[PDB]
Amino acid sequence: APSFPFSRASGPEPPAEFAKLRATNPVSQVKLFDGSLAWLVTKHKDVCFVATSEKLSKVRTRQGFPELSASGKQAAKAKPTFVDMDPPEHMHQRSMVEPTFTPEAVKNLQPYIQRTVDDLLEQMKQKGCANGPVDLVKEFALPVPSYIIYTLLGVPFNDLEYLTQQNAIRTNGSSTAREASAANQELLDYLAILVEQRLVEPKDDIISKLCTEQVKPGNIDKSDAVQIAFLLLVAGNATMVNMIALGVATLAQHPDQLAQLKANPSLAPQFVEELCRYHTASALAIKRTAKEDVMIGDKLVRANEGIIASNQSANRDEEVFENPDEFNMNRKWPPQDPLGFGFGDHRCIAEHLAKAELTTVFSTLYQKFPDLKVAVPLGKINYTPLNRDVGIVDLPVIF
Ligand code: HEM
Repeated sequence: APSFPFSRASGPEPPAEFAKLRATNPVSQVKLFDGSLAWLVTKHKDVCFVATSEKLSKVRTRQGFPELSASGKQAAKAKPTFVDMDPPEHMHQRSMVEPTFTPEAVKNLQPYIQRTVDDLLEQMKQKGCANGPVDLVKEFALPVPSYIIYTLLGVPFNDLEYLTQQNAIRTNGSSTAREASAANQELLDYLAILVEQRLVEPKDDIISKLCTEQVKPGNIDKSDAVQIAFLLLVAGNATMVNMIALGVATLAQHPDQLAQLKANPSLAPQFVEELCRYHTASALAIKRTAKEDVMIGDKLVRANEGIIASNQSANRDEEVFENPDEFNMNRKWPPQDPLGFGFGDHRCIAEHLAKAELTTVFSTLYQKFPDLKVAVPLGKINYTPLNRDVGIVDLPVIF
């Protein structure tokens, strides 16, 4: 059994292993860092099965759970939030914060999302680049999702820049173990204060709603509110930043489609759909342990055995998406759901918000900067470690 996670073939490419597995061994065993084994699912149909099977669990205290790293095993000890819960606990807590993320709520949030993007682009414009290139990530990809989630949670405007920087340190590759944890602990400390404040004087934000609707009635306690808010912050920020960066690099990679997007920003929604399929920036979250024996394909996964379902591989499944390795914003979509945001009960709570942010970004970015260009040969782009989720660390641009 090969060691997993696999390493991406190249900077922007998915691991080479998946294609081969989908064709010759769709359901196989891989070896994890601690030597334990797990079943790796690579076909779209099987990934969907794993994501929805009631015979599988997300509880990490169950023996056999596929932890992919030393730290993962440690994190599994703390009290769990809905991300690691099975029904009915899962929705009992998730429904506590779902209102802000419904399709309707997000549609009503559009103007706010637009102004957040406009202001960041304007500040990046006046800041100019007359003395050289600027980092699109630091100046744009990072603050867009950061300010929005922080604002929705209840963070005041003046604290956004500092908190955005601290949250970045949390996952930054250059950060030392000490720097990462301190930034992490600091964010938790800040959230604790916000909860205390909103418990006293509630405002129109997520933290205040948890405080009034769950904490006060005694449904959850303060630390719970802090952890739930923390999850909403760290769960998808790094991914959002990587998706925006990856989007810009991809458009530079395919000039003709960038030409098309500029000419018709109305194509943004479909460009975002193809981007979330082509670049599956979160491919290691659909994990489970079998509660009882379950047959998947030609294999029998026995009780207490772990399973990793690659939504990244599923998104390149040639049986579902024709010419899967071709990025095409004008792609003819099949009836099957691309899985950039997972599937089933646990499907990304912020899928609609994430798409709205991305759609706003790519329907506006080139309108503001028609001549935006990556200020460095594409083959030299600084991507994330090949053994981690796909993404871009920094992206020098000129406009
Ligand atoms: C383009 C950006 C994003 C992508 C591609 C993405 C993708 C995903 C994926 C693959 C999952 C796993 C779903 C499953 O278990 O089947 C997930 C879960 C989750 N995401 Fe995101 N996400 C994004 C943005 C966000 C944002 C902005 C937030 C926060 C507001 C967020 C919050 C969460 C949470 C809390 C979960 C756990 C849901 C649950 O287990 O019930 N995501 N996301």
